[PDB]
Amino acid sequence: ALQYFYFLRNEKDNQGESMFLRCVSELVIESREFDMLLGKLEKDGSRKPGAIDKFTRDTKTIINKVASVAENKGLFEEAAKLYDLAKNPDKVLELTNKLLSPVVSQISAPQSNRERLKNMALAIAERYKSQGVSAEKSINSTFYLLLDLITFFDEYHAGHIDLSFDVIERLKLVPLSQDSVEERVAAFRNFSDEIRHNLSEILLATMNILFTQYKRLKGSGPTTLGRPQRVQEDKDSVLRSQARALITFAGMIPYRMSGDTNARLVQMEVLMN
Amino acid sequence: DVKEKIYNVLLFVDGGWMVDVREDTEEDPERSHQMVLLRRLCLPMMCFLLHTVLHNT
Amino acid sequence: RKFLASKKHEAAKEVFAKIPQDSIAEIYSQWEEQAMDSALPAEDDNAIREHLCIRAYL
Repeated sequence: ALQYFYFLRNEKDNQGESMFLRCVSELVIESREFDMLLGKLEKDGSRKPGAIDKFTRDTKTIINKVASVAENKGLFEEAAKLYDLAKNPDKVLELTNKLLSPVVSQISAPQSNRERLKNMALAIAERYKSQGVSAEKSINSTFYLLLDLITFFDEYHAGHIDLSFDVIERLKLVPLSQDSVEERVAAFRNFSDEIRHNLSEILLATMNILFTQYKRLKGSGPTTLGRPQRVQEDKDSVLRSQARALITFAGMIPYRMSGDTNARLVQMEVLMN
Repeated sequence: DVKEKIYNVLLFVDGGWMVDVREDTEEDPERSHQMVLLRRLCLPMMCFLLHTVLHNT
Repeated sequence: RKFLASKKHEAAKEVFAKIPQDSIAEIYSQWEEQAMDSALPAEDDNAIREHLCIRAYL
């Protein structure tokens, strides 16, 4: 079919668009034979040429038009691979951040969109690390922060409360002390929208972690003859101080959280007092 | 305003918040169960929120 | 009731906002128009009361 459309190489429509470009764009989308027609990226990020590279030197304009038609049809994974083939790392991580953002806090289910998008992002991350490919520092920092947040929510949903706490402490996204609140509110202004959209769920998960550690401390009845009572009172005071820092932070951020989120944060603190 | 609005819940007229006054209808056991659960959920929470407001102020 | 039990307060407000503010007055008006000198059905009176409880809470 591509041999026949090459006769249209000099033909233009009434708008001046190339008829060859149009027919090839329809052909690639209908056949779904992207790697064969348009070529594929290797692990080094060299492009293996497709069938179309025989006919034109401007394969990049073709791949971008096909990618835009795939995006408009809702084929976002294929559109991301095609924009990447259009030699755009920056675009890969930008689109992957947009795709990961709504699924970060979700519970992992077998065959879920979250698990598929996570596995896609991990495969991109492993390959870009092995090839030494870096996008723009802003986009790249957002991408790895979304991956670390997926790990935080995996450990949280697995019930590994102490490991999920160590991850959120390392990420420095939320204040774990009253003194850190102003610094973190200032830092919040520099986060991307993809991270800001997840902040309500991060605060709820972090507050649930603190509340569950507090319940474990109170439910450990007095039957271990040998732990000094002062170390328990000090740890209770610290968890309540951390919980207060999260609420003070949630109230100071220039971001309108859901009314249910703020109500649940305050309700968990009242149950810790 | 918060104090007034939480008192309108805690002091809701004629037998209290989420309680039927008219018993001359068929019993919906699913509805009556859900209302009792919401009372156990919402009323302690409202009391703790009001305590928190009054204590911090 | 389901949204309140699930702590989805914003979803419960969105449902509450779908109900027109005149809905209670309209229920009384329609009952009066049916030429019934009787009190409202116990179901509808309890449903009005339940709605006012949810309003005060939201």
